[PDB]
Amino acid sequence: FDPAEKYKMDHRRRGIALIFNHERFFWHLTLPERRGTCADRDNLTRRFSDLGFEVKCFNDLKVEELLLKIHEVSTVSHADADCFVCVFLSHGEGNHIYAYDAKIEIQTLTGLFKGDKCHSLVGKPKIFIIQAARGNTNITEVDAASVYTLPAGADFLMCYSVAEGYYSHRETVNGSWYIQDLCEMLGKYGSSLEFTELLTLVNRKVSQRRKKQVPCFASMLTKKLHFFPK
Amino acid sequence: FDPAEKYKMDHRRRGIALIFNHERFFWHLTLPERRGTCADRDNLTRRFSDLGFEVKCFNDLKVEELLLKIHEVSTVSHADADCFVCVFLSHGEGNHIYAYDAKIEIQTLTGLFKGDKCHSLVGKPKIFIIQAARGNTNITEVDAASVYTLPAGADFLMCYSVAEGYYSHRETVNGSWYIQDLCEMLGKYGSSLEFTELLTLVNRKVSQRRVGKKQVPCFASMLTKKLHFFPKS
Repeated sequence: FDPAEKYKMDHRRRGIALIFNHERFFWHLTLPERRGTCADRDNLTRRFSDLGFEVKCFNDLKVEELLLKIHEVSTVSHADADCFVCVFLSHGEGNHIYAYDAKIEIQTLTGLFKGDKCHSLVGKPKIFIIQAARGNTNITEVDAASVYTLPAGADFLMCYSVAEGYYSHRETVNGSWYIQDLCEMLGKYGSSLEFTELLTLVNRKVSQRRKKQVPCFASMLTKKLHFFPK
Repeated sequence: FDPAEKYKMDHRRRGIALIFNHERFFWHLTLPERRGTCADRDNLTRRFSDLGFEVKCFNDLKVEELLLKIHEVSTVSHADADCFVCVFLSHGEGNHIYAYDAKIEIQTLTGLFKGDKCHSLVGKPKIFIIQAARGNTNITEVDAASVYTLPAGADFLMCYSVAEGYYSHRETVNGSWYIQDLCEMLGKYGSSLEFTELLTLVNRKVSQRRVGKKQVPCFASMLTKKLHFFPKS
């Protein structure tokens, strides 16, 4: 037994980074447009590519398209990948996020990646980053925390933009406070720091911008996680 | 801005470690006793004293008694302490935990320590540790997970014995797997390693015991600096 063990991160590829960007919604869903969410999308895809990830963005899928896509990635072989990143940029409530047209419960999504129905990912980090609250040239919009900040399973790392009782801020040009600080830290420390250290650094950054916003992460990781180049 | 900034842990005292131990309950509650919770209580209490905490254990308090104690603490000054620690060992459902006689919402207890109601702690780590799940020689009991693993506010670290979809194990003589292991890591590394680093080691040790269903622990961190318990001695 060794206190400094790391996840094996020397497979051939680093892995897929899925990004579900949601800016607009069915009309009858009566949800606000999330202006500035593109800032985030592109930001993250820059930051994640730099780390070696194959980034795949999807904007405004309806539930069925979204379900089809995430099942399509959960059945390919992740045998020669390091880990798996998945990102949601939407509105949400309780334990649902919104596609363009309806809500899906998060656990049906993350569930596709437990050891059960994805053997190639066992023993590997699975990172879910949720930027999802409840609403509602550069302006600062404020949504209320609403998505319950909970986990998902062995070797998962749930990353929440804002916890219960706080508020998530989003600038209409620059993007979400939390995605900005996350990307800025990935910019500087992605390649050196242990991923959760980095996440505590984002905790300090966001909570220091002047209704506080205070992020949160839930870790069920069994090892230290670095993204050393390659 | 420093990436290796730590919490200031050089105060006069390390702080207080509350422990609420619940072994039995009022009988019109129809809850199993928690045989073994005593080793848990006693194990935690050795280790947290070794780290310099003033441990304070209470057994089987009632809702009214429990609220008293805990307000009592939230109000005494903490300006000369590093951090605060709370442990709950008991039964729980949802975002509720059980005293002797009735459940309590977990957030009236934690929210008692948010900046606005306890400024002596603002800026300092607040750690809550929760062994709580739903209950049915050295027999080994198996509870289903029930308490919502969710955080509180700034500078809080929430620690859960078990996360949704898994089961908490308790050995009648030995104690809870979760505590058993956490105490072992605190033993070997508590004074060296960073606490979340140590927490993730327990995640590994725990998710690797068998006997036919898994236990997987969970911590939710809203800490903003690194957290160490370097010896003061």
